[PDB]
Amino acid sequence: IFVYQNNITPSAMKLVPSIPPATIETFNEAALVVNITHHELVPKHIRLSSDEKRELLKRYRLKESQLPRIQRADPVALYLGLKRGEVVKIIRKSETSGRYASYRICM
Amino acid sequence: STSTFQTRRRRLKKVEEEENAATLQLGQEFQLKQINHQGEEEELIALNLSEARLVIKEALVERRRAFKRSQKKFMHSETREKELESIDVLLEQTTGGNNKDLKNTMQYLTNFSRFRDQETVGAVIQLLKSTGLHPFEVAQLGSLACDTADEAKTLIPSLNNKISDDELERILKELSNLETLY
Amino acid sequence: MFFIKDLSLNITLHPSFFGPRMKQYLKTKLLEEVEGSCTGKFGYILCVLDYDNIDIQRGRILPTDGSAEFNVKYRAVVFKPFKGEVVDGTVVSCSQHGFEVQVGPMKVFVTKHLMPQDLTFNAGSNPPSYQSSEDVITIKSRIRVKIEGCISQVSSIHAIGSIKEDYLGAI
Amino acid sequence: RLVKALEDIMVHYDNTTRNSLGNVIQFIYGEDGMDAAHIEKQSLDTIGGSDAAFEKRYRVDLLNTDHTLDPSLLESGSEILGDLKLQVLLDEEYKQLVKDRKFLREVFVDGEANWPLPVNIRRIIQNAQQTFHIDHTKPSDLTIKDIVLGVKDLQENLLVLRGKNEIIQNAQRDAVTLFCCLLRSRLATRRVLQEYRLTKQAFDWVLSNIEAQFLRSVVHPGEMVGVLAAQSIGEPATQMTLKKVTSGVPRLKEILNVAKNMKTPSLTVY
Amino acid sequence: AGRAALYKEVYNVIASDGSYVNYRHMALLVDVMTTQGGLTSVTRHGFNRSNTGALMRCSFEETVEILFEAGASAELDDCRGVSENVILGQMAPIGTGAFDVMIDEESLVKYM
Amino acid sequence: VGQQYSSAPLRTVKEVQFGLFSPEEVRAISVAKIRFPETMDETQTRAKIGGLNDPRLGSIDRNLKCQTCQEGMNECPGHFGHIDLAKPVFHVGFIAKIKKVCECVCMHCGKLLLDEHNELMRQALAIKDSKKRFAAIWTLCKTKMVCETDVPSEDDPTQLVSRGGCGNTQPTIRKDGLKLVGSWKDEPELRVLSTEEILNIFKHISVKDFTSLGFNEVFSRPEWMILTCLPVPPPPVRPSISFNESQRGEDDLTFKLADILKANISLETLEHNGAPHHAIEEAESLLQFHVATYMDNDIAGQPQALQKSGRPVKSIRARLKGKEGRIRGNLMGKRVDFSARTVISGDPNLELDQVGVPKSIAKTLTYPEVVTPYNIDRLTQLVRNGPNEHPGAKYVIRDSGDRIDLRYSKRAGDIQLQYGWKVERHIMDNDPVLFNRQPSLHKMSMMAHRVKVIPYSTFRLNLSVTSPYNADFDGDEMNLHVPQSEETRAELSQLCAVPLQIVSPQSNKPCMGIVQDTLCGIRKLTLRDTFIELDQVLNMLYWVPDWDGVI
Amino acid sequence: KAIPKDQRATTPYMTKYERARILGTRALQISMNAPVFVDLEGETDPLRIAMKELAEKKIPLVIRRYLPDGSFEDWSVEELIVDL
Amino acid sequence: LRFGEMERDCMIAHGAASFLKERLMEASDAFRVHICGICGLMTVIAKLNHNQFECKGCDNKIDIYQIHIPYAAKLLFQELMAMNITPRLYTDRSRDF
Ligand SMILES: [Zn+2]
Ligand SMILES: [Zn+2]
Repeated sequence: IFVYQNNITPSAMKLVPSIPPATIETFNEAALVVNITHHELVPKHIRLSSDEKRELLKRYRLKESQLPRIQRADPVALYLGLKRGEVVKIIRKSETSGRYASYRICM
Repeated sequence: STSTFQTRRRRLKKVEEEENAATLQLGQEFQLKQINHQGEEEELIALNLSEARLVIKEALVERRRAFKRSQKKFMHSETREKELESIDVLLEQTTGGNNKDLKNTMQYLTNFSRFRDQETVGAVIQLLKSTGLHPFEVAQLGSLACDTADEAKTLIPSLNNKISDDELERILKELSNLETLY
Repeated sequence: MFFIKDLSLNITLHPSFFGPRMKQYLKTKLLEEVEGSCTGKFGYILCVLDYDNIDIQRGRILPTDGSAEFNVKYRAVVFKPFKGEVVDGTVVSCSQHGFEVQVGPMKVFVTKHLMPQDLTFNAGSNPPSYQSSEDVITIKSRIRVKIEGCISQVSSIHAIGSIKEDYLGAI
Repeated sequence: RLVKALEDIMVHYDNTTRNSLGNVIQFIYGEDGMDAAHIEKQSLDTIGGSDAAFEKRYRVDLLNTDHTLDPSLLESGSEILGDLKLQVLLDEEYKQLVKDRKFLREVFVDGEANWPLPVNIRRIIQNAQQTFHIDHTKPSDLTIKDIVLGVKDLQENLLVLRGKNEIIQNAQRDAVTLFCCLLRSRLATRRVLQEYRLTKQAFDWVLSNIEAQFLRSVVHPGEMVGVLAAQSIGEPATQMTLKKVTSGVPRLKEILNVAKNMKTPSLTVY
Repeated sequence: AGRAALYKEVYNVIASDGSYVNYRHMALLVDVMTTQGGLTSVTRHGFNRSNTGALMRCSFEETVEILFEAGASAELDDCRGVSENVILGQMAPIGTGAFDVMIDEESLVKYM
Repeated sequence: VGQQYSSAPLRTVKEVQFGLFSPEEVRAISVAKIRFPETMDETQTRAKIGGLNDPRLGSIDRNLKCQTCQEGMNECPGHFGHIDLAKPVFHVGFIAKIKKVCECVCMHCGKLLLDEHNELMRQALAIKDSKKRFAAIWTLCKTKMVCETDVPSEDDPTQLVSRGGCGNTQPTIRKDGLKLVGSWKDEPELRVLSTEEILNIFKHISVKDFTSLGFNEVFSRPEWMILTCLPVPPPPVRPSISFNESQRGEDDLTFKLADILKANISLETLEHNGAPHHAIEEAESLLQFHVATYMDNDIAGQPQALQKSGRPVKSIRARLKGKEGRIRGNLMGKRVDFSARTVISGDPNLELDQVGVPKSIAKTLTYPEVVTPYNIDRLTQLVRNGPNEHPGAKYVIRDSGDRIDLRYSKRAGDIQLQYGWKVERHIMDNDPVLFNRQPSLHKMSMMAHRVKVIPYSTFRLNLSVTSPYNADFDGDEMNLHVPQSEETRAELSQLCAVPLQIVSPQSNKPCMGIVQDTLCGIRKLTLRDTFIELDQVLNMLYWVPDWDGVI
Repeated sequence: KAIPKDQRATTPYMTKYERARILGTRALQISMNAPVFVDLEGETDPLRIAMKELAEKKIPLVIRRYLPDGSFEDWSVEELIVDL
Repeated sequence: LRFGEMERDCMIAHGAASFLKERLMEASDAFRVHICGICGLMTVIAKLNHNQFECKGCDNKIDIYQIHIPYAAKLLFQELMAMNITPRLYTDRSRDF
């Protein structure tokens, strides 16, 4: 994880996806001043083990594509650093039934 | 129609329908690897006459029976020319009576037949089934008289290289030996 | 050559017969629209085996009328000749253009010119025949033919066969 | 549009809400699996009211001359005062009604207590009342176990989803949660005996009813909820016949179009 | 969080008129408009581009234009869509048709 | 439906495979040579020439013949015809792509313009979705304007690897009317891209190239977006209209084909006669035109192909365009039988779930009942009664699929019914029906009611069930539909009946109430102030039909 | 694919759509001279006989319940509880 | 009278499957066409009499189906074909799911 101030050089950024497995991410100061996850609206998410996932499917008899998705750039997706394929469990409050469990795969 | 155990995914262009010949290339519906209802694989079913005569008889009979289980509410005798009558009956009982085909199949099947004992026909089978030969052969062989390997390997060209003349000849020897009399 | 192929059929049953012994009626109708049928892909449906253990499965009710539809999975003895198949039968008809042999439920015909040479055709015979040095072929005589080609048609299958090869002729 | 946009959506046998592809949209129709039809505004008493009143109403302490059930209510009243093995059930019950509180106050911040929910309990009892001519004079005949141990066994049979595993039998507890709070709320020992003098009969009945009246409010796998939802909105959007912001029909148009340049952009910061 | 907003906003458009609509509905809609990924608009430019078969999107705003590009890229249609069946004259998989009905011949005996 | 039985098994459509027609198939399928443009008059003699419509296609004049297919008019769908073009033409709607494809592949050797080699490319060849795997590739090749011969592999940009050959520059392209043009770059080179050319470059494109681009080897090869053989919709798609005999009545379509045909022959007779080289491509545009307008007429390239009298011309497309047409106005919604409409009025004497059907209509509308021992009697009575008295019927139908018209038939009063036969009878008291008021935007805009045959001419519905339909009696009309299958009704009475609609889910509360008089009045009658004396109290009691007779 | 009568997971109860359709379907047949498995207490309206067969749970039908992925579960009018 | 989009949308709402089909078919269009089990088109030359069936081109005689569909739809298709687009009608699903 690297933290740039005003910005990085477009000549630089194109050097992150050049040493796999290893992964890198880029964050601007101004976007980390406030934790977006603390906002009244944004409910809490959770990463699912490649085990917990292969289960979510088998229990709902779902194909990967029939699952509700989240953006690879989606704010919260970055706060946890998802990877194309990683599923998230979204647990929020409900005026119909206290808690509702939901899932968001990534794309 | 009468559908057939496998759904060949026809993708518009239905063209290639090969030749039917004693090159053992029979319609797609008769490869040697067909599917049983239970969902299993099973060798083709090759019936040589007088073996068919028995299988057709077998059911036509067990039919008459279960055809009376509901109406309430190895030898025989030289039934030749005797069998012509004894069958016409089994029919005028358990047949469509408009199955002129079956009638004619029973005559032929019973006139040209070569075995009367489900025991004799049993050996016929226990014998040829050691060849590794393909079912259509292991049938033409059973219902076709043959003295020489030539009368054979010629009226059944699909054999030509799959078996030495000598062997195919012993089998032919043991055929006319078992060939029930009349 | 005769076969035992695993088939299946679809019968639409009117509610009328939704009786106590339905199974019975089905089977019976199976046998009406099968035994004696003919296709180029199956040949001759001659006889349904194991009458008893015929699988009916659960049939579904259509959706405008009450007729139900069951996929009857059965098994039977079929027989469909081929080109290059060797079979022998009983002659039936015999004319100037040849004689027709009857192999089983089918009828194979042999062209005069598809026979040999030394064999001529005697018209002034009764019953009609074909004479040779030593061979005599007519009505009831048994022959062994080699099926050269097949032709499917309506509810039958005819075919031409020769007796001009070896180990072919009368018996 | 609204309609063409949701035709294909309906509740499938697994109790999920999907469209024509198979794409889940809601894993439980309405985040609760209840058919809107079977629902009424009830009140979650547990929420509103001073921390004081709460105690005087739901608290029971069998180890105290002034906080125990006066034997004038329970048949086995005098022989209870003190019993320590009961005070644990009794205390479990309370440390729960307590959790319920906070939980609710974490969901409905407003303090609003009236919400739509399945099974009208208020009335389910009302009947029990005059159905057994319960007299407010003589005492009940409920073991404290009878109560607290049936209310629990009740929640157990309020099934929405039926799965045979964990991931499923877990969504279960969830889709119910809100209901139970109301449930535990209305079937609290004190209440059950001091407010509505139910006998064992009354009670065991009130219980049967709730379970079945609930299993009725479930949603039927078949409902073409998509269309429904659409109409339910577009409909009252026609009866719209028209403090200074874009509001109403022209607005709803804006929204559905996911328009970038809304006439009024505002934004409230606290 | 967005969903939560989209909903919240929409709810305010129905309440400003003193009318009441049960969550579930605006909820469902808000959801449909959000699962996919971000904000999918209820319009010819959105939900009518999704993986849904042709014939269904056919019945809305682009018809022919949509059909053309269907035989072009040889699309395949499931006929699981409401519309689909309606166009074919078939009983669609909807309420009354979310299942099949059969004659259990077995139980059709103990009944006599 | 249709009548006449067929030994053909019967199934439901399960999948729909969208393809493009291969001139080859188009031919195969057809049964019409379609060489002449005329209609019939074999020298005025009436019939049809083996030219247009019926060189064996469907038919007219109420005459069996449909390629012996007999059956006649009703039951003989059309039988497509074809008509070999003179020179390949564009496909008005595909032009948009035919272009984009070329900008995607270069001519001469016809092959992609970016292989696994270019990296930005791989990431595109993975996007599983012909609809995006294409709008991606294109965006990466619309710019490349040189069919590269060598590119820097996964190693050194120093080392240059070799692939396909022919660096013949790639021309950018623009759309001018119904033709494609491009320049080749000192100074440009502008030439017209002949259809005959495009076709080729496509024909040569690779199998894995098709697919890489949003296509399909079996159902839709690009080389097909270009027409060479044109299918010819049979009469029923473009039927006529006869004013008995010696007149005309031809359909708009049957003309643009007539046109296309003319414009096709004129061409041909030029490539085999005095062919002034480039005085031909002036009549090849005409074809490209017609064979284009026939399908579409609302293009930006102005000319509407106005047909004599300035009437627009109905392009096939136009027939399907939203609303009032096929898809939306024929398939997604239809006119239907067994339906009535009139004016509605209140009648505080009907149960909620009923609805007053005027005798006039009850006698018009019918229900197909099937003769059964349970009814036989009742039924024969209705049949005896005739189609004029009310409780009666107006059509008996036996197994032999024949209609006995009760109002005529010398056997009117005769007839013995037969179990199995059906008896179209009159709608009767309590036949469930679907009632409704447009605009329909509620489950409830349509509910089922109990039919109650009444005199006078107006559907009489109960008051409280008013607000759901949202109706007033100020002259508002309503529609009534009548079920038909014993199971059909079932669906109405079990899910659509009004009593079930009482509590609306659209707002988890009841949706019918009590209004006007009943409301206003119900209050007055309540007040402490309000007292009622015996003489009346008694009548009032009497009115509540379920009164237990306990004053 | 099918599913064992055990491991069953659907709703033990009959859905309105089901019942609705069963009665209809059943009527249709009864109305077609299909055999009636109950004593007609004198009834003569199919959908009414159907309502009867359905209360003595003597309707020989089976409701196959397809799932989103294709597999199904089979319940009998017998089993299925009828609250409504 | 009219049973259009809106009135349909309600029947779908009601979940009244069969009744919908009924208004849509048996009480309006309804038509019986034939298909090729090979190339999903109306090509087939059904002589409902001598049972002959054929379909030269995809050339058949054996694999043939019969389906009931709203005439309007038939026409939808024919019209499409005339625009060179092919609507394949297949009676079995091979794509699974
Ligand atoms: Zn014809
Ligand atoms: Zn090139």
